[PDB]
Amino acid sequence: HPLQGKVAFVQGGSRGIGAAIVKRLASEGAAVAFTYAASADRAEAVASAVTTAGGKVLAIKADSADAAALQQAVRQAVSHFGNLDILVNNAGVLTLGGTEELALDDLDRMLAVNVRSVFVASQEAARHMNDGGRIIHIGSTNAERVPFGGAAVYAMSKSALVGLTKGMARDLGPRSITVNNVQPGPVDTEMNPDAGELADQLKQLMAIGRYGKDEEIAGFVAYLAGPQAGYITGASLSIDGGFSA
Amino acid sequence: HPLQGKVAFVQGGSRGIGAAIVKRLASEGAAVAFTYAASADRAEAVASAVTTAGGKVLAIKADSADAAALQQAVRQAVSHFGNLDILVNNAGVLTLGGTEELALDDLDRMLAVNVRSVFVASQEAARHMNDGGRIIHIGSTNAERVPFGGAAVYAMSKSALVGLTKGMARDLGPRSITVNNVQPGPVDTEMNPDAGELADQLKQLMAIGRYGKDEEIAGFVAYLAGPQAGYITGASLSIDGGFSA
Amino acid sequence: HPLQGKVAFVQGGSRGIGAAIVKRLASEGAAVAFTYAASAVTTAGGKVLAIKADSADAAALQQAVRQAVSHFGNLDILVNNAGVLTLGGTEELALDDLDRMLAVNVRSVFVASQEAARHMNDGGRIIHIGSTNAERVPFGGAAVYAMSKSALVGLTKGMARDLGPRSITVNNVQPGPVQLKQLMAIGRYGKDEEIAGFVAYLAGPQAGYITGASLSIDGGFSA
Amino acid sequence: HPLQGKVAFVQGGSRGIGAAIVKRLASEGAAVAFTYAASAVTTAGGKVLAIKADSADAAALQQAVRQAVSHFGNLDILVNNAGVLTLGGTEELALDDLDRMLAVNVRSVFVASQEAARHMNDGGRIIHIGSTNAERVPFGGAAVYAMSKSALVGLTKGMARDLGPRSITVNNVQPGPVQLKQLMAIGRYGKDEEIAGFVAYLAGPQAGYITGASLSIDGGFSA
Ligand SMILES: NC(=O)c1ccc[n+]([C@@H]2O[C@H](COP(=O)([O-])OP(=O)(O)OC[C@H]3O[C@@H](n4cnc5c(N)ncnc54)[C@H](OP(=O)(O)O)[C@@H]3O)[C@@H](O)[C@H]2O)c1
Ligand SMILES: NC(=O)c1ccc[n+]([C@@H]2O[C@H](COP(=O)([O-])OP(=O)(O)OC[C@H]3O[C@@H](n4cnc5c(N)ncnc54)[C@H](OP(=O)(O)O)[C@@H]3O)[C@@H](O)[C@H]2O)c1
Repeated sequence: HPLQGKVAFVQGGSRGIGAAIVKRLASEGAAVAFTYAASADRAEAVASAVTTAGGKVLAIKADSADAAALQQAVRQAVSHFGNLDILVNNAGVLTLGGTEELALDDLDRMLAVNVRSVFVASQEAARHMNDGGRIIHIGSTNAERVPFGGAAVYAMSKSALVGLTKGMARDLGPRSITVNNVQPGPVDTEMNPDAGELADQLKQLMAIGRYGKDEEIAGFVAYLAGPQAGYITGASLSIDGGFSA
Repeated sequence: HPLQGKVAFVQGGSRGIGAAIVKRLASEGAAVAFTYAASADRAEAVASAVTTAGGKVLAIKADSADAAALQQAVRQAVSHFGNLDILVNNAGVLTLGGTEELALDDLDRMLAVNVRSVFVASQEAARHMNDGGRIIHIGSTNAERVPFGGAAVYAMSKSALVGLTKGMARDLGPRSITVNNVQPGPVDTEMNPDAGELADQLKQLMAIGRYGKDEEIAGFVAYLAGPQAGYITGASLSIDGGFSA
Repeated sequence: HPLQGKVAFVQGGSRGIGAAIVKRLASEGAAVAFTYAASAVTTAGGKVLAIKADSADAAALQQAVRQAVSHFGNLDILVNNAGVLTLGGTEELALDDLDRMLAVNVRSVFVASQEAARHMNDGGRIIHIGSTNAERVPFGGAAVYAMSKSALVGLTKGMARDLGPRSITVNNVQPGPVQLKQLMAIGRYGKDEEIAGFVAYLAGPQAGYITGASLSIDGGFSA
Repeated sequence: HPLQGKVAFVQGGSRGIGAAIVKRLASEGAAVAFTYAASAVTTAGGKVLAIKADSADAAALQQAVRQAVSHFGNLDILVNNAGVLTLGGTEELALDDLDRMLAVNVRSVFVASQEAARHMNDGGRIIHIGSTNAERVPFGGAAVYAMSKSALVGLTKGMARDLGPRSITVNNVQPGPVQLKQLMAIGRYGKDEEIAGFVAYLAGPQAGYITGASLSIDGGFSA
């Protein structure tokens, strides 16, 4: 239990990678607060995986596009569990569209969730975080390799986290708080399943030749959130089966 | 006159690097349309440097924070000069603030100008651009090196252009349109003068030991906008006196 | 003990980060052979073998790998931790120091990696120990050292492609320090054990999806 | 003729990109010495000197630089364009091909750069010709080539620090090609003249503020 007595906040915790990160942090001993936007039933099942195995959880309905709601969620977590040790920013939106075609709505909405809300949550968490804490952003290997058309705005929104991570590391390093950007490649989830022509296309660009599992992203996040990782900061850390080699 | 007969649009053309880029493009033969937000007198002086030396210019008042106004400006340019060959996105806002302190207003406003409006202008220009065109974003060496606190949001907004540039290059490469991100280091302007303690601090991080000149950034932009640069695309290209070495 | 049944080879394992790596991998149940600088030492019933080999000597490295495999069977893990740092300006550095840094920091990395890959199980791990000087070189005197460490970026990327069909991962761990303090975001040096913890994470069963990556553990030196 | 009065040395100047570089620098008014592979050729009244030297031979490179300086005075510009590409998997590459790629692509870059820097004017330019394979290695067989070219990243960064007090810039131009087509954003190969145009821009009076940079000219191969 390397996270015994720690408090973690996970933005986007109810499905896919987020759900795996909540369960893993809780299995190492952290109390976990997490946000969800879409499904109370998915959130309940995550919360039950935490407690059936003896961990402490708080599920919070909060739309990551709304600045006020996110800051409110972080304060609710703090009232519930005390000051945060760990923040994981896992909210993320994807719309495909060419430069000439993408709707201005769709732009605004990737910026809101993938960028704005990462800063918004980081700022409120930082105001209620213990020294020696950990902020982990979940980015994308598309910050580094964009092999096809249609991903301009999504890649932009994920490459934004590179500079964010560097400058946050400088800001919070005097408090011994680490800040890192985890950059996954394709991960097998319901909305991006390891099945079909697109997945084969993507697997051809990878050195490993399978999609990543949620548990593997979770494992890396947990390592970074842990007592062994106090010297890793400002880094963008690829976990992508060699997609970006 | 390597740009004879070309048409260029410069977002933020009335002062500093933007003014130097307008004059240089026009000196190589391009017709230049440029936007300004602040000062009609600065815009008039740029427009006069273009025409006194025999070039063609259109100055457009347009706030880069306003999506509609920017798209309108690009269409006004097109009505005036015909289809664009060259777009330069040089709008840029800077507020210093720590992660824990930065006002949410100030966040929203760097995102609006440094990120959103770069895409907005690129999209409208692309819809009215000739094959074999050129899109040049003006980023920052702070995408790569953030040596002090207080720059988290500014660095984020400039590292955003890395992924934007990569995915735009993929989108527009079939049309033989190049897309590149020029990343300057400190450049001597009125609001960031090469004088005082801050400049000395910054010069100590540089291999060259002076600030860059507007004309030097302009020279590089013009090279990239030219007939020799059709094979440079998707790149983030540092011009920073070794700030990021 | 997630490495029970596994075999590791550590190029440069007798002091500092190397020693910490050997100690951590052995504590997780690995058998470990390591080089330091034909002679070797071990313990009856123990699973740690110390082999004297200079990392500039191709023959001695290749032999060391083969001795490891003789004792323990195919490798699962290789860690390349040999390293030489000589400061010198471009105008002044002796060609002998150039050649030493190239031999140890670059050549021997490829030599060990090839020999290990000829005797490694599918699902294996190769971890190079690079440096944050590959990305940020803030002072003079480091040109050839930085060169030698930035070489590992390209190597890691191409080796990950080569070996990915065998499910072998290949990663480059880039430490910072283990005048500079103004550059460090967290205001201390790294501990050998910290570097070792990251190596052991990558060497283990949870890291099969991390490959081709250069991964910085440098207190924010390169931010 | 922005290089009138200037002196350039081009390591590997007899064919393709090297030839185009020599041709462009001379057209801008530079005196140009170049190597190709003690013998040399020139024209009476001309300012282009062709010197036979193998880039793996330290002595011959150092001599070539000194011959250039004998003819033309201190250098203003050096372009390092020698290059060897041998394909081979990690498990199979011959150590001789490793050593050849290390000698030519890495060692000789440092050797020429040091000798040039001992005989160069303040305000000078050093341009290494690297490869986009430093950043993206999409297929197997390129590990050692990629290694050799990613080495230039660190070298460029440290040399720019070393030489910045003398106002000498140091940059690494990374070409892509001059199966792959699916990787290219613009759908053609680059022309030798294009690479040369970029080199000449960096070599010139407008580029004094570009230093330490790795600058990609690769049709979007690495995007
Ligand atoms: N292939 C991949 O799956 C892959 C690759 C690279 C990077 N990533 C990154 O990994 C992260 C997690 O995505 P995933 O792959 O597990 O995708 P997913 O299963 O489709 O779920 C996306 C996650 O983001 C949350 N989210 C999105 N918009 C939100 C909003 N407005 N408010 C609150 N939460 C919101 C979702 O919660 P609700 O459903 O409750 O709204 C959900 O937990 C994202 O940042 C993503 O870009 C994923
Ligand atoms: N040290 C440096 O100077 C430096 C270093 C790295 C990167 N850069 C980048 O270079 C670019 C140019 O800046 P500069 O250094 O020449 O700075 P500057 O002299 O202070 O001017 C900033 C430019 O951005 C324009 N701008 C800002 N907000 C705008 C808005 N809402 N609408 C329209 N135009 C707007 C300005 O036009 P108006 O005044 O008419 O509003 C002006 O031309 C920016 O993207 C900047 O981040 C500069």
